[PDB]
Amino acid sequence: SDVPYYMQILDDKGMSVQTALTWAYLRPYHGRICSGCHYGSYRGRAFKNIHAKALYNWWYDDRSHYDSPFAFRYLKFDNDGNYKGVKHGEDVVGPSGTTSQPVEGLTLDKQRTVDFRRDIQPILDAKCAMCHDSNNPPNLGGGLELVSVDGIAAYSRAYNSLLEPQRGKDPNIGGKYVNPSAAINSLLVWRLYEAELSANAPREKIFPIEGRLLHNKFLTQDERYAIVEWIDLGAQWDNIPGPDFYPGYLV
Amino acid sequence: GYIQGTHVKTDLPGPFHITMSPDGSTLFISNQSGHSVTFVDARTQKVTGEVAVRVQPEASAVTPDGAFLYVCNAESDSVSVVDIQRKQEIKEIKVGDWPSGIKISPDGKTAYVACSGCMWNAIDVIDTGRMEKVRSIYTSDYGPRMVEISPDGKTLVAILDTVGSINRSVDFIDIASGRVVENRVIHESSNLRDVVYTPDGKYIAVTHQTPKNWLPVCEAENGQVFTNNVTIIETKAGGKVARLPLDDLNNYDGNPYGMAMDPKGKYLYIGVRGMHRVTILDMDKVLGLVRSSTQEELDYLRDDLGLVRDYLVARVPTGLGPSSVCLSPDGKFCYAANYFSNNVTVIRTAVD
Ligand code: HEC
Ligand code: HEC
Ligand SMILES: [Ca+2]
Ligand SMILES: [Ca+2]
Ligand SMILES: [Cl-]
Ligand SMILES: [Mg+2]
Repeated sequence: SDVPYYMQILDDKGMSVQTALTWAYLRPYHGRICSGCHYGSYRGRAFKNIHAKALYNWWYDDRSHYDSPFAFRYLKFDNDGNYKGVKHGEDVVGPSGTTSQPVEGLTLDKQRTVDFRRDIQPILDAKCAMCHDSNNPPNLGGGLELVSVDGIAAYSRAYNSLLEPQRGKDPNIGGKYVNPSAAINSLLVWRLYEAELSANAPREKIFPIEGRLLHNKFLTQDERYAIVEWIDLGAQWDNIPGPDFYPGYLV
Repeated sequence: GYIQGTHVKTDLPGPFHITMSPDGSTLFISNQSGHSVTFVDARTQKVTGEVAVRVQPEASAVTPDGAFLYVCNAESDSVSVVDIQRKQEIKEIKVGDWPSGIKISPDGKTAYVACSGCMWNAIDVIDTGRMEKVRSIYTSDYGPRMVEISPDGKTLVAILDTVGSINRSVDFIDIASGRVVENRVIHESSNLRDVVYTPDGKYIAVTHQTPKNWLPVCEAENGQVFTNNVTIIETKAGGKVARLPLDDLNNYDGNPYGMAMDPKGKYLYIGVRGMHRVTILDMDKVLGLVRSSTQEELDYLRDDLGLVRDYLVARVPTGLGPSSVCLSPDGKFCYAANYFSNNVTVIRTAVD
């Protein structure tokens, strides 16, 4: 509470179908209800009468403030890569008995994010850069070495490649390989899962009929979903606030 | 001297071509109206002599050691051999019609001469030891303008500029074999003035124009009649042929002619004869565009009149009629030969 946040509804592969773009905040001990996902219950429409299963998971105990579960750190998937469930992290916790559920995700120090330099780039170096060089776009090689563009060196070759715009496409939607805050709309993810994930096609020619190579088995589930999370988060580069030890802009 | 195709005399040299010694100390200018070749010292930028050759030289090539200069005399239908140190022509070898260009093999043992006569298809080979014309390699069509030899020296490309043809092509020759392996057509092209190789030998650049012949002649806007283009061809088997624009919407490069390739393949230099300027392009952005685009997308991008600004480094003011350009071996200087102004423009490149 007392921190800015928003939400994303997810499908059975763990990808965001719709993102709520705004900043929501809860006061301490407060709780907030909404009929739907931008349904208009908080804008122009009356609350729809709905008998929900979640209502009984909220507060059922008189010795507690709230009996609702805290946000889980990780996910569990099956062998198919489909959603199995939710998974507890290391941050679990005076404390008193004022809630039934385990206390998770209240430590700001330990809150997890996906950083391109720390997380994604090593995966790219290990499983990708071998077959992707200047002669085979996108160019994922070069490691974390910064690339100067118009007199400014910020990011690496792989980041510059993956975030590249596409002709005839609104960059607010996405680029060639990446759609920020939609992984399901991203060509990169389309190829990593080797399937058509959404009803919005990134381009006209997606899967080559000649010389095609299946990319779905190159990564484990953790790596691939790390990329998914990275894209859904807005596909940043430096996700650690303030100057850090990881490669970046310096003068 | 005489103005080309005329009996009218002029005192002006009229430089048609330029090249440089592999050690970069000397420039050799072929004077079309002067019937001679001007020697210039690179460091002092001073004329160190003028060597008389046969009628109307349009081209010259230097031996790897730099002891000899092979000049193409177009009207004389011949090739002069010049001693560089003696500043004297020691022989005249006779070739097919209008040699428009000549180049020496990497080993320096062979010279290749493109015979550009409109009804002539030939590339004449010349042994440097015999100083004589061995045989002729017949191209796929008429009018080879210029040749170029690959860095590995096992392949020879020839631009065929063929009169009365909308589709003008490029021939690939196997030097050891001495025959045509493949012919690649540049669709809707005319006036191919040059061909160059990339240092890695994976691409060739060809300057030309795109006419719209099947359309009424009505306006000058949006390149309704002529557009000016540079084409990058991938030397691999089944490689892409990418026709790319040289023009802005309201600014066009008239009649692109001469080309100079950066030694490391960083930049491309294009003499623009009609617009009297040197167009410098970024070759990694160009080749980057070629690698990342399909054939369809490139074919659509040929008519994009805003596309140049992506890969365009500069357009540099020159004298009148810069028909030819050349580079120093370090690539820090570009020289452009100006016919009407009778001079050479010296340009400091982006390389540092
Ligand atoms: C060699 C075995 C490769 C490895 C390792 C990786 N990729 Fe690849 N990729 C390879 C080829 C031969 C091709 C050609 C086109 C095709 O679909 O087969 C590709 C293509 C891609 C693409 C599509 C590019 C486009 O259509 O514009 C993407 C997005 C891509 N590759 C990404 C990618 C990633 C993320 C990799 C690490 C898991 C990776 N590639 C490895 C060959 C090889
Ligand atoms: C699906 C994702 C959800 C859910 C679960 C909630 N909201 Fe709402 N929300 C959503 C969208 C797509 C948008 C607009 C995004 C955009 O315009 O780019 C919003 C917006 C808001 C706002 C801003 C004002 C407005 O647009 O009306 C507020 C405030 C807001 N949402 C509040 C809110 C509340 C109280 C919810 C109940 C838990 C809630 N959101 C859930 C989509 C989604
Ligand atoms: Ca930081
Ligand atoms: Ca003749
Ligand atoms: Cl709602
Ligand atoms: Mg008009």
